[PDB]
Amino acid sequence: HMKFTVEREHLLKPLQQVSGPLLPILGNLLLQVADGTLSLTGTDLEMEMVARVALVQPHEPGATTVPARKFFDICRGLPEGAEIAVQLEGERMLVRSGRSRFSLSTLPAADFPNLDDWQSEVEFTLPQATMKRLIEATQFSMAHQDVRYYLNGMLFETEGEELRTVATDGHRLAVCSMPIGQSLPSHSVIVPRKGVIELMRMLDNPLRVQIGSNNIRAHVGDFIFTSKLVDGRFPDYRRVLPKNPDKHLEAGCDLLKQAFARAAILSNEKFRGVRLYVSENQLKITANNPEQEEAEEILDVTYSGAEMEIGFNVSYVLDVLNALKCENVRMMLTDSVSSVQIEDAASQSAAYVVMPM
Amino acid sequence: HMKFTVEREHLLKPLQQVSGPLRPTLPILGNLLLQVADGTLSLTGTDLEMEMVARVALVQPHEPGATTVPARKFFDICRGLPEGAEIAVQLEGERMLVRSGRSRFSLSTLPAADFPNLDDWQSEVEFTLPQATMKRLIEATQFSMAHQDVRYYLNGMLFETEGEELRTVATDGHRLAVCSMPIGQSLPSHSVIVPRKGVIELMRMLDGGDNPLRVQIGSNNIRAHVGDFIFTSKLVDGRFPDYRRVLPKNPDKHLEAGCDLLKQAFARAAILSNEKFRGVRLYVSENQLKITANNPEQEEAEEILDVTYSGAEMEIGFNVSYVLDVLNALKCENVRMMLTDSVSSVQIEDAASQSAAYVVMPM
Amino acid sequence: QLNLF
Amino acid sequence: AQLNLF
Repeated sequence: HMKFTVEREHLLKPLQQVSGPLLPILGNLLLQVADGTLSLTGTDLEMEMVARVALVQPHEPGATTVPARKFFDICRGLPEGAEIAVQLEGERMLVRSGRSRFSLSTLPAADFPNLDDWQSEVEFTLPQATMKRLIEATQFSMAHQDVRYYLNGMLFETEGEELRTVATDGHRLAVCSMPIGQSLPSHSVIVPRKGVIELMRMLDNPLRVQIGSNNIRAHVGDFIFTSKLVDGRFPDYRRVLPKNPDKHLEAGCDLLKQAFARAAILSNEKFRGVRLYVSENQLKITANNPEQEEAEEILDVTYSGAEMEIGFNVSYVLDVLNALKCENVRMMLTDSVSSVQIEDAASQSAAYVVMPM
Repeated sequence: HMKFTVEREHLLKPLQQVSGPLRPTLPILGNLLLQVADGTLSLTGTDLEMEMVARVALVQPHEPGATTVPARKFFDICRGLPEGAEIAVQLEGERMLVRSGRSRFSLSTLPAADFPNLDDWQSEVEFTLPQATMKRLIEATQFSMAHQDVRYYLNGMLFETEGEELRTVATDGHRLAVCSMPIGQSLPSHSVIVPRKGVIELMRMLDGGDNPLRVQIGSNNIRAHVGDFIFTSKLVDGRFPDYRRVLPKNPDKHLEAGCDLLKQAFARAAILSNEKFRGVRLYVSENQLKITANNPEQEEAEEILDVTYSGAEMEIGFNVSYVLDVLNALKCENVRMMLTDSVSSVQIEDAASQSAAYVVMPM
Repeated sequence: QLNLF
Repeated sequence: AQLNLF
């Protein structure tokens, strides 16, 4: 029955990737030798990650499941360049290399959880860098463990020739759109928070994406990731974007980040409120706490609108600025009770909307 | 009232060092004591058990006085400021105003008179030694300290001066580490126990450069000076175990093997040992070591290694973590196992050096 | 901290 | 399982 012999460095990166998503069967990896190929699959029932390793040595077809973390740690603990020999034998898999011998327990491959067949309704390819940019630009705005399950995920929207990602936790929002070269149908789904984290780590140049009505799949090199989609209806970003900001402020991304990072130190540990005074070519950031401590930062910026005060959760601001790895930032204000739009001054690819305190 | 103006890079390293003992409980303990006197700023942090004092020469106009300020806020402020920033401090009200460029901060204070004070004590033993020696002595044994044993005395490290050697010992009852190093001076016989936190802060004051370490040890305290930094700790009360007496009485069986090969053998076997108990089994035979491990899952691993051994055959079990710990600490090429029988402890050493011995008890 | 909508 | 010294 199942047998293969492979170099350790052939297995390390795949075993690692498919272990990402991790009942006892769920702690196991499905192993499948077929057609001169080993397949490794890991699953949490919501999503699954499949890796393929070409087998250039004698092998025999078959399948079993083995504990993921013990199998990885064994192959990782083995010396650089080792030949790992695997074979199934009743209720145990045997892994052998030099005078190192291991006997792992198995669970039947028939028992291993399957994600049901589904149909792709939307298909496109795009470079990995673009999938990264889209996820990096908005991931941080996802709600963590909100009862609004539809917020514990990321919207993926295809519109015209653009793929767009949206993320919000109700208090702040991030939207990023990137051009992809093929006219696409209108389609809008929510990928769960975990799937977004997993799909992000498989980027590590073309990714092929397939999207059904309750499923998303990403093919990347020798990896196939698939996830359930989150049920429900995501908020419309067109509708959170400030209606028409009249007041535009420009400043250095780093100088602004650092002013805020310093003010943040003496803001409320709970609420993290800082105050912004905008005036002709100047931003005053202030913070105070229950200790009666206070910080005050004055910056030169480019602004000529009217004067206004506005408060913010400084962490929301720092998050945005940390994600905008750029030179100058654009703050788009309206009034002291309305949200602000923040953008890279040189690029409209990504917008950020943060609600005031 | 206190005033000083200083470059940021003058304050970074000191603020960092004295913030060591700093979860939050008793507000004054989250504060640093600041003292301008005699052209010098002193910064003191404390947890009541230990304290660390840093001195900064003041080359700019200053005025004497003292106050306390939150340590972490004051550090984060100075760390947050740009390179080369001038940091101007003053007092008005019960606050401390810190100013650099157009960045302005107002910190709350607590009176300096309220700041906790480790009582005066007398040095009875004094020596210097290189920082690299203090490091080696701590790194070689730190890991054998007991975690939170009700024998308070095992939750610490023995520091023993004898003849021309400083020695450290550490044990949790099951395993033991002893390291001795020469320091070029004739010393009196003395033994003290430095607490867990004291060993951490002290290992952490070792910047790893040239300044030698000046130690002073008293009846219930210890102090180390390096540069313009001064660490002081209470000692743990009680009587530490005698290492002379744990060391196997006379091992007859000596085994040599590669440190890395033996480590990786055990690390691999460890994967399929009992998660709770972590038992592995050793079978020594002429020039060979078999390591095996099994678990409730009926899984097993087996590693065979070539070694240098010609004694009698024997089986012996070990907590594999204790073994791995020792081997991780012995950053060397070949190891020496010194066995007696299956019910007796083993002594492990670097094969090239007798500076450090390790005794681990069998399962 | 206020919610959108 | 694992004995103390002494």
